[PDB]
Amino acid sequence: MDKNELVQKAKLAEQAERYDDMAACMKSVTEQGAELSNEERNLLSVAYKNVVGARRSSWRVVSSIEQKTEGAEKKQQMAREYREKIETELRDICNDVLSLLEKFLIPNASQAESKVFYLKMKGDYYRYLAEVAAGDDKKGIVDQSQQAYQEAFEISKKEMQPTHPIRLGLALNFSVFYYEILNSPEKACSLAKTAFDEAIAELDTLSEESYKDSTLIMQLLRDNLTLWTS
Amino acid sequence: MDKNELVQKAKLAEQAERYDDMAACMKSVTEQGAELSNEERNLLSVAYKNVVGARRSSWRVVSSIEQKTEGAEKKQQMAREYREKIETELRDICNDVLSLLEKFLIPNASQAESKVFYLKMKGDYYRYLAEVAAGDDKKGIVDQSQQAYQEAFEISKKEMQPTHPIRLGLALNFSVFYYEILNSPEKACSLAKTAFDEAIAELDTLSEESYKDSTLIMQLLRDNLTLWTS
Amino acid sequence: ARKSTGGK
Amino acid sequence: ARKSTGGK
Repeated sequence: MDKNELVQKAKLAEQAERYDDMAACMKSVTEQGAELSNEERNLLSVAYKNVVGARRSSWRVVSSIEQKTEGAEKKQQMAREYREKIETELRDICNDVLSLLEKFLIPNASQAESKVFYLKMKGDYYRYLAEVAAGDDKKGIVDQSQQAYQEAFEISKKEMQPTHPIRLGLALNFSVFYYEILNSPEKACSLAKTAFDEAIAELDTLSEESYKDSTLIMQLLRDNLTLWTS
Repeated sequence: MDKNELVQKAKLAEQAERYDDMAACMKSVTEQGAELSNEERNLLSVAYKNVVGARRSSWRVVSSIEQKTEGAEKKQQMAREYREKIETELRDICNDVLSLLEKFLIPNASQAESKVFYLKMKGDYYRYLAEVAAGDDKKGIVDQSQQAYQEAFEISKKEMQPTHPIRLGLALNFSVFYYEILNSPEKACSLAKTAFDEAIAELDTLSEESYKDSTLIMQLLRDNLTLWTS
Repeated sequence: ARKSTGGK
Repeated sequence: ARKSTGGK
């Protein structure tokens, strides 16, 4: 199979809700070396988001049965071994994505939009490992996550409007990173309240093909605010 | 791992919504030879239900894009190949289950309840192949589906109350078999109106451990009736 | 759509 | 629960 068929095969997989399938497809596309199109770059983002999401789900659930079974020795051993199992899978999936971003996506971003998007992806995927690390390793990969987000946050502010969906998105997550990982609520609030307030102040910069997305992410940001103050 | 651990490992997989894992777990249990307990029997029914269901889902969806892309030659070839891929998958899953019923579950049913259950399962799983067969092969596997259901339907009426959930369940599906496979709406309605009306007539026979299930299936039956007459 | 044991 | 890009 060539590029055009793989994109199509990936678009079917998505309809079929078969994300490991949709995934591998893009993984091939990416490995061929050529820089991804906006369309192509999202199929990859969605595929992996989907693959990784199910594991983080599986994990969260099993993880919080370990706690419940405090006191049930034989049950909790069962959980821990299964947890580790899921935790492994999860970690391969992250390594994949991050190793794809190192070879191909990042060094190839001829454009600010590309760079910010794939740097956010880096930040995101380390973040996912930080949910699940690990002691000793945690500190290192928290930093790796922080610096990717940082670069991207600065490159976004310099090159993109406050109403750009990628810049709004990046904020939402970076915020979450400061909240759940660095355990720093007020920073997290501050950062999200800025991204929101600056986009609210600039509503007329909304290009037609994304006023929905920017809008959504704006609602998402104010939600986090509502919850983190509650 | 021994039996007691596998049951528990399976029960976690179910929590983790990871049905391939839940599945293989029971597949082991069943292969050890001992007759399954009511709890163990259902873990297997649910495991496989979920495993098969995802692929019948992905199938239906892709299958229905083949149609849509009538006229788009290159798109439709892509769908057909992916369809066949899913169809393959689905067929192993059915073989598996059916081959597990042949060695183990059926010959071991020391009790009517077991026999009905596992025979319905047979009827069900061939049905799933009938959705997807095949020309030539269709005829044969439609029949194998029919006769499993038949035996089961007869053994149920002899041994079980109308308000037994397995007897209600069996009717629901056998009905659907008549409707969608044998393409015989009249019989399908008749069969389901009987199962319903006989259970409605006898509401006081509901053991407490199942009045919810019986009840539910009863609603499902009348639903099908509502739809098939509409 | 119809309702079967294998349903939703 | 909080909402990230990766939700839900």
